Amino acid sequence: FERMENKVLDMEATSQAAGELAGFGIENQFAQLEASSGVEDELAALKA
Amino acid sequence: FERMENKVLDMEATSQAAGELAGFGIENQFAQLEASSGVEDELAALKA
Amino acid sequence: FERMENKVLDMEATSQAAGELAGFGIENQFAQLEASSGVEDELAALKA
Amino acid sequence: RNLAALEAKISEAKTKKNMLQARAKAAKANAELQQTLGGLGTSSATSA
Amino acid sequence: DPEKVLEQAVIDMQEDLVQLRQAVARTIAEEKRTEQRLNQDTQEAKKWEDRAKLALTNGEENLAREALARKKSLTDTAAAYQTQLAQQRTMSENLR
Amino acid sequence: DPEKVLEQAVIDMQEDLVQLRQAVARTIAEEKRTEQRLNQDTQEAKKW
Amino acid sequence: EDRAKLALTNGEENLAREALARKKSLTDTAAAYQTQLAQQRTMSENLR
Repeated sequence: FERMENKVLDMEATSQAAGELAGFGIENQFAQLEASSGVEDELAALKA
Repeated sequence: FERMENKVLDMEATSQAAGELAGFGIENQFAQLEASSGVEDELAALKA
Repeated sequence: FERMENKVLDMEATSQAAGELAGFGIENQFAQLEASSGVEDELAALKA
Repeated sequence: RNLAALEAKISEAKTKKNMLQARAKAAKANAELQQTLGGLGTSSATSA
Repeated sequence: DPEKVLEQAVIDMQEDLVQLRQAVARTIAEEKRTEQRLNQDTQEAKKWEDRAKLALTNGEENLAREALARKKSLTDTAAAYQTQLAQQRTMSENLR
Repeated sequence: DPEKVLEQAVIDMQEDLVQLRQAVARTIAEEKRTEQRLNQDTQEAKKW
Repeated sequence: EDRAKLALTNGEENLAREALARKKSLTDTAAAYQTQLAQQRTMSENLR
């Protein structure tokens, strides 16, 4: 459990560092573009 | 009888030390879980 | 606690010295510019 | 009763650790793919 | 030359994206294997339930309660594998 | 450094608390042995 | 808390009060980590 917990703390610290340092606002702009693309396919399905 | 009594006193002192130092409350919680499991099998036998 | 308190007093004295010697009025002018920029984005959201 | 509890404890401990090791390895592999795409990709693109 | 630098960077990206395909293929295998584990654990849980039905038909409520305790352990183990599977599904989709 | 002093003090406390566990285990054995003595003396009192 | 609910289902109010005292210690420890986290959030935003 001590060896496992030390690797879990390394993975959690790595996961925090990635989301904290590099979770940039542009990823939410890409998610808004993906949602807008999904709405355009629903409008194409409605048109069909 | 002297040699036998010396080994009996070693086994009794060992038995006291085990129950005194390591007879933790969690063993009574495990006994309550085993009793609860026995009641669930009696309820299954009643349901059957 | 004595070693910890000595480092806490160093960090508190450092924090006082930074805010006291270099907490210049221009930082409040920058905060007013940031607030004015936030109001311009709220006016852009209202216009949209 | 001690043998039944001992084998149960060993079996549960090993299987929980093994699945935790597998999920930790999968999670760090996914994170490392973000590190290569972020670190190598944006540097190569910016250099081009 | 910037043309040679960007061409080499795109070549290095072919090696990295091939490692990401290998990581996807591994993650796909891990989700399928933990599905296989919880699927067989739930089939064994049905076998232990039928062992309880046979015990109750014979009037052995003691064996029926023991067989139901095996069922409980297996379905809790399948719920642990479903919890692990949820992490593998989200990681698989993230890598995809 | 106060961090090294308090870490060493907590390490020394691990040795002291292990001596206290040994003193508990000894005291547990002594209470169990004096119980064993009075139990066998009262069984001999029944024989007499 | 679920260990206390099991203890109360078995009628062991002594074990339920002990389990609730563990809950109290853990939630107070989480409030100490939330207080520390507030310092890390403001420092993280200051550095950002």
